[PDB]
Amino acid sequence: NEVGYDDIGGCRKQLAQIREMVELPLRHPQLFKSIGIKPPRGVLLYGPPGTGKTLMARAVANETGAFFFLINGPEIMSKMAGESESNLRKAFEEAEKNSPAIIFIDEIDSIAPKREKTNGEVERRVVSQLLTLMDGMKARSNVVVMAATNRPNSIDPALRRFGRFDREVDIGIPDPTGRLEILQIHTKNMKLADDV
Amino acid sequence: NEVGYDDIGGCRKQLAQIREMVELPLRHPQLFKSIGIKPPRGVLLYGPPGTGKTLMARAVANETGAFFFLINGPEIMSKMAGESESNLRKAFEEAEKNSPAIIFIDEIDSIAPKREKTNGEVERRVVSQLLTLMDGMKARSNVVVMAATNRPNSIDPALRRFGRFDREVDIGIPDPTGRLEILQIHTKNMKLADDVDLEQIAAETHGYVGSDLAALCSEAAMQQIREKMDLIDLDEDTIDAEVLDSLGVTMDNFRYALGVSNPSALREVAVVEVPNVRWEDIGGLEQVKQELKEQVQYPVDHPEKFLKFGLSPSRGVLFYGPPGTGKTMLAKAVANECAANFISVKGPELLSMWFGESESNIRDIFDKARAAAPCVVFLDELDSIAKARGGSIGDAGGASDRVVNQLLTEMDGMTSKKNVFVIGATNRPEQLDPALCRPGRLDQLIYVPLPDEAGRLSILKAQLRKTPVSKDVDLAYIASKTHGFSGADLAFITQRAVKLAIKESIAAEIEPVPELTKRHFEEAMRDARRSVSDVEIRRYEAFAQQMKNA
Amino acid sequence: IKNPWEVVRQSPLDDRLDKLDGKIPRKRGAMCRHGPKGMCDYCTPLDPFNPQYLEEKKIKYMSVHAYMRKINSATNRPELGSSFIPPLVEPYYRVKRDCPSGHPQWPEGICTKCQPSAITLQPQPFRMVDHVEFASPQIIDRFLDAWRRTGVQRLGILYGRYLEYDAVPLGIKAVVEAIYEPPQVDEIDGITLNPWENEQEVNQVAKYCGLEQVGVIWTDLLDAGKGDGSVVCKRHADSYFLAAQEIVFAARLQAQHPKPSKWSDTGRFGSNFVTCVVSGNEQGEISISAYQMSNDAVEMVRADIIEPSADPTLMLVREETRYIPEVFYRKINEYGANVLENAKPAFPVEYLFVTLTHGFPDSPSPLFTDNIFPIENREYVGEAQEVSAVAKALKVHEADAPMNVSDFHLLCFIHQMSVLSKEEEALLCRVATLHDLAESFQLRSTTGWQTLHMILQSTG
Ligand SMILES: Nc1ncnc2c1ncn2[C@@H]1O[C@H](COP(=O)(O)OP(=O)(O)OP(O)(O)=S)[C@@H](O)[C@H]1O
Ligand SMILES: Nc1ncnc2c1ncn2[C@@H]1O[C@H](COP(=O)(O)OP(=O)(O)OP(O)(O)=S)[C@@H](O)[C@H]1O
Ligand SMILES: Nc1ncnc2c1ncn2[C@@H]1O[C@H](COP(=O)(O)OP(=O)(O)OP(O)(O)=S)[C@@H](O)[C@H]1O
Ligand SMILES: [Mg+2]
Ligand SMILES: [Mg+2]
Ligand SMILES: [Mg+2]
Ligand SMILES: [Zn+2]
Ligand SMILES: [Zn+2]
Repeated sequence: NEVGYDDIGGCRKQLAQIREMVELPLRHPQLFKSIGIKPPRGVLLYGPPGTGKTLMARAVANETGAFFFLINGPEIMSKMAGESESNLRKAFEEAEKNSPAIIFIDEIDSIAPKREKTNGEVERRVVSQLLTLMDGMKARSNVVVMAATNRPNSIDPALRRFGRFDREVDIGIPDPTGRLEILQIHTKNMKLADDV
Repeated sequence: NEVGYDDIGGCRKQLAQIREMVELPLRHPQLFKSIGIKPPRGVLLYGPPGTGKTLMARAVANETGAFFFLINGPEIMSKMAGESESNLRKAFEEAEKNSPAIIFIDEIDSIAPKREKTNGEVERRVVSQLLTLMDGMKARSNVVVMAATNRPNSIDPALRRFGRFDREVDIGIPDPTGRLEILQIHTKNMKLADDVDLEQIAAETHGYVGSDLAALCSEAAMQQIREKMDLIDLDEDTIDAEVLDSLGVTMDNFRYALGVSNPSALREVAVVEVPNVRWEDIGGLEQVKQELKEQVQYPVDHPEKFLKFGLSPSRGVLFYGPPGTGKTMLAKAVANECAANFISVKGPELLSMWFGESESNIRDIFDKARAAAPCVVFLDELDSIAKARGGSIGDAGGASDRVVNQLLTEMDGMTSKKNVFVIGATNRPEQLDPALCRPGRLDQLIYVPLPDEAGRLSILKAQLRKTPVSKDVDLAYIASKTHGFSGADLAFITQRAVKLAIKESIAAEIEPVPELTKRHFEEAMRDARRSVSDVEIRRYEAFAQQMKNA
Repeated sequence: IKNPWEVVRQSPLDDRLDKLDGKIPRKRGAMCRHGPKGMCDYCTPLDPFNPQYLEEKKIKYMSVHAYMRKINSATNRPELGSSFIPPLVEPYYRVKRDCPSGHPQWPEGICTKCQPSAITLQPQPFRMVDHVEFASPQIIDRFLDAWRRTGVQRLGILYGRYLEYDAVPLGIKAVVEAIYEPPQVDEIDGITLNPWENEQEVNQVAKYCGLEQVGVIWTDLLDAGKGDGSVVCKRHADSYFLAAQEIVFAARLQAQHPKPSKWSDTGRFGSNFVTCVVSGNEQGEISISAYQMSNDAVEMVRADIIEPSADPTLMLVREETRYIPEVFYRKINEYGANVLENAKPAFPVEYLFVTLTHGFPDSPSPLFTDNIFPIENREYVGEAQEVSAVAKALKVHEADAPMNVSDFHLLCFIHQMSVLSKEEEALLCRVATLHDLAESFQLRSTTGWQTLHMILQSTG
C-alpha cells in the first residue's frame, strides 16, 4: 500500500520529468540556489482517468525523505462551509513548518472548477482560498505543490497561469511495451500458470 | 418480508454474477487472498425501474452470514444539511466494525447525480462525501458496497471509475421462460382455480417487468373479487368464509387482466431481447439466408479460423431492397438461429430519444451489446435517419446529421475482436451517404428482391401455418396469379380474406366457418392490388446490378 | 365586540414608555456631504434596536419595547383604534382548538389546519426587564440571615415596581422593595412548597402599598467550606447557569403572572414576573444571577413539552392528547454557521433564558426604612409570628413613640393582625410608604389606629 518507483511502470519519460521537478529541488535545493533560479512550485498532473495519476504521486512522495501531505478533492468539498477552507490553511502551515514538503492534491478540478461555470459561492471561496494560499508560499519554504486531474480543461485557468501552476505534465496512454511492464506489476503478486 | 434466493427468479445469469461478486468474497475471502488479487468492492446494479433491483439486494444479503447495512437514496436526501453526510460516516464505521459487511444503497442517483448537472452544493457535498468514503475503505475491511439505480447515465461517472464502482451489472427484461417463473413466485401465495395456465399467460406477456407481473397478479385477483361483490355486502363488518373458500382466481380473470391498464409496460427504451421468428417462418430468399449463414454465423460460431487465417471479418452488413420485403424479420431469425442476443433499433427511436437527448444510451446500445456479447445490433428504418433531414434530397440536408456523426463514431469505436455485430436495413439505399457505407463500417450490402411464385408459395405456406385454412386452397394457383405482389401484399390479402371470412363468420352469427375458402380468396384475389411499381424495381435492379459505383 | 387591546389597559409605565421613540441622535458623523442642517449616511439618529449600538454598549438583547418598535411600523399604532394590528404574538404551541376542517377536536380529530408548529429554539432576541435594582443591601442583608444561621437554601418573592432604566435605551428596571415567603418544606438542592394560604391577603398589602408581585428570587448559596462566603463555582460557563427544575417551576409561576399588552393578539404579552438567583462569584463573594424564561419556555410549560434531565444542561423532550413535533436550536459552530440540531431527545438549556443586570441605587431611599420583624414559616429555627413583638415593634405600650411600620414583613403582620380597615390600612400603607407628618398626625388621630393603640396598650 506504500508505493515505490518499481510499483509504477511504463511512463518512464513522465517520471523523468517529475524527478527533475520534485525529487530534484528537494534533495538538492542548492542546485537552484547555485544556479540562481526559482524552483518550480507548480507541478500539475493530468491525463485520462484511471491512469496511475494518484499512483504516481506516492511513487514520488514515498521515494523522498521529504514530508508529505495529502489532499483529496471531494474530501474538502464534503466539508461544511468555512471549515473546508480552514483545512487548506491547516494544510500549508504544516508544510511550511516541515519545510521539505510535498503537497499532493488529487482531483483538483472538484475543488477548482471554472469560476465562470459554477454556481455556489462556497465553490468560489475555496477556489479563492486556493489562489490565495498558492501565492502565500515562499521559495525559502521549499514546498512543492502537486495536483492531478482527469479534466485539465475544467480547471479555472488562473491556477494554470504563472507562479501557481506552470508544469503541465500529461500522462499518456502507454505503448504495448510499457503496458507489458504494467501487466508484470500486477501479475507478480498473482499466482499464474506457465502458459501465461 | 425476508428474501431468499427462491423468492427471486428468472435472472439466473445475473445472480450467477453477484454470487461471484458478493457471496464469494465474504464466505471465502481466502480465495482472493490465496490467488493474491483484490476483491472488487464496486458492485453496481442497474436496469429498468421496478425490476427487482431492490429485491435482489436482500436476496443476496439475507443469504449471507454477513452483516448488512441498508442505505436508501431519498432517505439521506430527506435529511438536513450536514446531518445527511453524517449518516454516511455513521454507515461505514459500523460496516468496518462488523467487518463481514454488506452495504446496499438503493436509488444511488438520488444522492449522486452528475456534478455538472446539479444545483445545490448540499448535493455536491454528499456526492463528495460519497467519493471520499468509498476510497477510505480497505481491502482488510472485507466490506462490499452494493448500489442500484434505474438511471445508470444520470450518475456522476467518478463513481463508475476504477476503485469505486467497476462491476456494472445490468438486470435485463426476462424471457417468457423466466417471467413464467416470476408468475409462479407470486401465485404460489395466491389462491387460484385449476383453469389457470401461467404458461399461457407467460407466452402472452412479452415486455413486462416483475412489477408489471405482480400488478398483473394483483389485477386478476380484484376481478375475481368483483365477481363476488354480489355475494359480499360492504355494510357487513366481516364477510363469511364460504365466499372466501370459493374465492379462487380464474384463468379468465387474467384474460380480463391482460386487457387492462396493467399491460402498459415499460418498453419504450433501448432493449435487448432474444427473437422468436425462424428460418421456416421466412419463405424463400435462401441465397441471402446462406449469405447471412456465411457472413454473420461463421464469426459467432467459429472465430478459430480467423486467427488461423490472420484476417478480421467484415462486421458491417447493410440490408436493402424494395419496401415491405420482410427485412425486419431477417435479423431476428438469424439471431434466433445462432442464439445471439438481439437489439432492435428503429429510425425514429434514435430521433425521439434525441428530442429528449438520449445519446449515451446510443453508446450504451453498443455497450450493452458489448455487455451481452454475442449480440447483433439491428438498425431498422435507415431512411428515417435520412428523413430526419427529409431524405438525401430532403430539406437540402442529406442523410448526415447529428445521428450519423454519432453513429459513425460509435460504429468505428467498436473493437474488431468483438463478436458484437451491426446490422443495417433500409428500403431507400440510394438515399444514404456512402460515409456510412464506408468499408469498416458497413461494407456488406444485401439486396432483398421480391420472391418468385415459388417464394410466394413458400411465404403463403409459412404465413398460414397458424391459420385454419380450407382444404381446397391451391396456393400455387394463388402463386400463379400473384406475381408482382410482395410478401407484405400476400399477408395483406390474408388480412383481407380473414376479414372476408369474418364478413362470413360473425355475419353468419348475426344472420363457425374456421376455413378460409376460395370464395374468401377469389374475392380478395379479385381485390388484390400490387404495392410496388416495377419501374421502382428497375431502379433497385440497377442497384442490384451495380450500387458499388455509389 | 372590541379587541382585547381595545379593552385591556396598560400599566402607567407602559403608558409612559409609549410616547418615546427612544432614538439616539447622532451629530454630524464622518462622511457628511452637507451643511450642518443636512444629513448623510452617517449622521442619522440611531435606533433603540441598533445592533452595532448594542454591541458597543455591550448590551445583550434589546428591550421588549425596543423589540416592539423594531418589528412594527410607526403607523400601525393603537391610537388608530380599530385599524390596529398587534405586532406581538403570544405563542400558541398547544393545539388549534375548534378546528375548521370537519375533523373532530384535537382529540379524536386532526388535520393540517389544527396542528401547531415545530419549535425553533433560537435565543430570544429581546427581554422584558434589563436591570434588577435591589433598592437596598439591607433588603438582601435581612434576607440572607436564614442562610448564615442554617446553610440551607432560600426562596422568596420579588415585590416592587417597574420604572424607567435610563442606562440602557428603553430599559425597564425591576425595582425590588419586599419579599414574602409562603409555607414550604425546605431542603438543600431543591425546594418543595406547601400551598400558599393567605393569597389574597399579602396581595392586598401590595395593593395598599402600591407594590405587586414583580418576580421571584431564590438562592443558590452553598458555602465552599473555607468560612468566608465563597461558593463552589457551580453557576458559570463550564457547569450551568439555571437548574432545569427551577426553569419549569418558575415558568409555572410565570404562567401565573402574564402582562396585559395593547400590542399583542390576546391583549396580553410576556410577563412582568422575573427571576433571580443569589449565588457566589469566582471571587468568593455573594453574587446574584437574574434571568427569565423565554416566551417559548413559558409556552412549552403551558403546552407541556420539555422536561429536566439528570444533566442540568440537557433538557429532555417528552415522548408521547398532545402533539410533540421537532425542536431545534440554531448553533454557531467554529466557523459561524447556523445548524439547527435535532433536539430530540435532549438539547442544551441555553436557549430558554434571558440575562439581566442587577444592582443598587447610589444611595438607598426605598419605600421601606425599617427592619424589626422575625420572618414567617421559620419555626424550625424558632423564628415565629406572635403578637407580643408589637409592644416593642410599633411601641404602643410606649405610647409616645412614633410609627415603626416601614417594614413589609411587619406590614403583612399588621395585615395578619388585620385590625386597620381597607381605607385606614391604605392610610397606614399611605404612611408606611410615604410617611407624611400631618397624615401620621391624622392616623395618630384616626379611631382605628387609636383602636390599634388601645388594643395594644393592654397586651403583654
Ligand atoms: N499506469 C498504471 N500503472 C500501474 N497501475 C495503474 C496504472 N494506471 C492505473 N493503475 C491502477 O489503477 C488505479 C487507478 O488509480 P489512479 O489511476 O491513480 O486514479 P486516477 O488516475 O487519478 O484516475 P481517477 O482516480 O479515476 S480521477 C491505480 O491506483 C493503480 O492501482
Ligand atoms: N423481477 C422481479 N421478480 C420478482 N418480483 C419483482 C421483480 N421486479 C419487481 N418485483 C416486485 O415489484 C417490486 C418492485 O421493487 P423493485 O423492482 O425491487 O424496485 P426497483 O427495481 O428498485 O425500481 P424502483 O423502486 O421503482 S426505482 C419488488 O419489490 C417485487 O415485489
Ligand atoms: N418475404 C416475406 N416473407 C414473410 N413476410 C414478409 C415478407 N415480405 C414482407 N413480409 C411481411 O411484411 C411486413 C413488413 O416487414 P418489414 O421488414 O417491416 O418490411 P420492410 O421491407 O422492412 O419495409 P417496411 O417499410 O418496414 S413495411 C411483416 O409483417 C412481414 O411479415
Ligand atoms: Mg484519482
Ligand atoms: Mg427500488
Ligand atoms: Mg420493416
Ligand atoms: Zn452627515
Ligand atoms: Zn385541523
